Amino acid sequence: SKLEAILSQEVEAEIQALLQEAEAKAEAVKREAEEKAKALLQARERALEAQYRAALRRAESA
Amino acid sequence: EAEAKAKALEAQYRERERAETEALLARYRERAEAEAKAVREKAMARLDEAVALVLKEVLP
Repeated sequence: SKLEAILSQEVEAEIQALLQEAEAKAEAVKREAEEKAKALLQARERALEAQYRAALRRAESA
Repeated sequence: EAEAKAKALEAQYRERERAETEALLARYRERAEAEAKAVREKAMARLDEAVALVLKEVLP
C-alpha cells in the first residue's frame, strides 16, 4: 500500500511533467511559426517592392 | 493569415506598379510630344538665316 501510494505520487509527478513539456512544446512551436511567418511576409513584401522599383526604373528609362 | 496577406500584398503591389507605369508612360509621352513640337517650332523660328550662309559656303 505504501509502495503503491509512492508509485501513484510519482505517476502524478510524471503526469505534471508531461503536461509541462506539452505546454512548452506548444509555446516553442507557436514562437517558431510566428517567426517563420514574419520572415516570409517580410521577404515577400520586400521582393514585391524591389520588383516594383526595378520595373519603374526600366519604364522610366524607356 | 500569412498566405492571405502575401497574396493581397502581391496583388496590390502589381496594381500599383501597373498604375504607376501607366502614369509615367503617359507623362513621358506627353513631355516627348511637347518637347518635339517645341523643338520643331524653335528650329522653324531660327530657320531661313543660315541656309544662305551654307549656300555662300557652297557657292564659289
